[PDB]
Amino acid sequence: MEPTRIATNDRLSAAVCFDALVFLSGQVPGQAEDIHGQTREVLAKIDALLAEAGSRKERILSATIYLKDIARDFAALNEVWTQWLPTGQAPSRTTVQAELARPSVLVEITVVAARG
Amino acid sequence: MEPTRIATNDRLSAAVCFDALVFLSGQVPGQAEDIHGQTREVLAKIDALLAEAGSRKERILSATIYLKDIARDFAALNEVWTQWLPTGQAPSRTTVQAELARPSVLVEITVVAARG
Amino acid sequence: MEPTRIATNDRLSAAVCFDALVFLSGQVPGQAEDIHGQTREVLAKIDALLAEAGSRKERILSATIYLKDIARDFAALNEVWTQWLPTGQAPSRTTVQAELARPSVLVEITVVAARG
Repeated sequence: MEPTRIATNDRLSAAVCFDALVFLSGQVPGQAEDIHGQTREVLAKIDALLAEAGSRKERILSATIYLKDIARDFAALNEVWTQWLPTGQAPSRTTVQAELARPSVLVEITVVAARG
Repeated sequence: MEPTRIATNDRLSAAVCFDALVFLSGQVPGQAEDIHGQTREVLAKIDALLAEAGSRKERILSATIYLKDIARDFAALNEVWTQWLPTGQAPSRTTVQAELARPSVLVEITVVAARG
Repeated sequence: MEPTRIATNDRLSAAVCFDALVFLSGQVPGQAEDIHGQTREVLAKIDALLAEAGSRKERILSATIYLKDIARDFAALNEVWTQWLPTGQAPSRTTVQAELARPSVLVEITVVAARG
């Protein structure tokens, strides 16, 4: 009946759960400066949040992927993304260009998933 | 079983409800020209639509926030956003740069929420 | 209990279904080079995926519409979109500017819908 929250601050909660759905905040990279490293860090953050929320990679429903420079970084994004995904179990996805809150951020990914 | 709609025109419905979920159209500002005023107006429009749809601020699940100029306006957006939110009950959120349908629009916010 | 998938490749599934919800990957045009033709092709692809997933146009819940050039193409997008929609049954929607994965792609649309 009530949404529950994980890692709440004044602006956002890292995850919000409602019934069988998990809504994740857009995840941004860690300390990597390169597109490959940043995508790894974003996806690692998503996997931990899925775990915390009672979900898993195999239960992702949708991912919107934002790239600062889609022409430059789409191939690198796809390389890391396809290796990270569980085989044969890819989610719905949309990949578009958008600047993120800091100019050094090259990639940000927003996930909705199903509770297990 | 059926989705229901609020404020339907030829292009969109301001809100679409399905079971316990409320999907809002991206809300744009009123008459304000400044980022603070425009964010206030967007958020006021969202709160009325939540009320109409049987939801409330405390039941927002996700918000995607689009800023015309994220470097310039992120801090002002966060100031108004954090004051508008119910304390300790922030939703999942993603903030990215995108031009909106009119060049004078600085901010647009798309919300999904839970029916009460 | 389990999400099911339609048209899965190494990067994405064209549709992911979970309970009464259908999540579509962002759909891109076919061979058209013009905005009118491309929007027709995107929307035709969405309608087939809705059919495959047990949904229909009348059960769309949300659409995010991405335009490469929102100032240039918003009016053409709206013309094709409003004619494609079932009368009086428009979904929630958000339209923003974003470059897509290829520079020749002018429009991409991401839909969530309700199973019938």
